Amino acid sequence: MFKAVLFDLDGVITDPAEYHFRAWKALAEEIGINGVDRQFNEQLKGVSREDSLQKILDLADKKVSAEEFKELAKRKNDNYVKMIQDVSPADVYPGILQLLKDLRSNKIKIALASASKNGPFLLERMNLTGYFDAIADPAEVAASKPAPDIFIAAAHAVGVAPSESIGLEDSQAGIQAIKDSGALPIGVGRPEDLGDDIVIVPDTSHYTLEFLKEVWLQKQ
Ligand SMILES: [Mg+2]
Repeated sequence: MFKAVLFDLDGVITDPAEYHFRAWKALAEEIGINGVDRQFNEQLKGVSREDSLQKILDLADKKVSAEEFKELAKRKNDNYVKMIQDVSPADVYPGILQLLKDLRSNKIKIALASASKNGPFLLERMNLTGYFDAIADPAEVAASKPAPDIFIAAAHAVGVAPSESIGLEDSQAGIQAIKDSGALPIGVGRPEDLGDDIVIVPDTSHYTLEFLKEVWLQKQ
């Protein structure tokens, strides 16, 4: 039996998309650039902040100095942080509150393995703090996804080996990270996106304790 479960934040527990959208819309209104609408945002999924901005600049063939580029990206981060004040328990994906409760109930360790500098705060905002046993520090990490680094850390943080854990992810860099760390991955999202050799669910509503158990045993 598995002894821990390692969660990414974005894509698994909550959908940050709307909040990154409001942050980028605010920025583009404020520097007079047309085109940053929902459909345009969609093609920023798991795209670097710096890469994100260049795309936005490109919408107007805009050229800025190196100092202005970094100043503008910070200002977006600031808007993002004003925005997430509105995050709440309604933001929690489906099946996740019940799972965390079933995981705590059966004494199975629960850890966050996310790259977000706002992890602890977001969880507090979502009333999920009591359920978490540890939170991997993204600053202490050497390399990022698809590195196995963040996941090893989370696992050791709750006192288990990666080989004793199931990892949950929506991105394939994440899947790869979980694959290389030793944990058993179970992704969520479309197969076309994530790969052949892992177990996948259409959405988080499928992440139940009963089901994680079945898989874990099937894999053994
Ligand atoms: Mg993710």
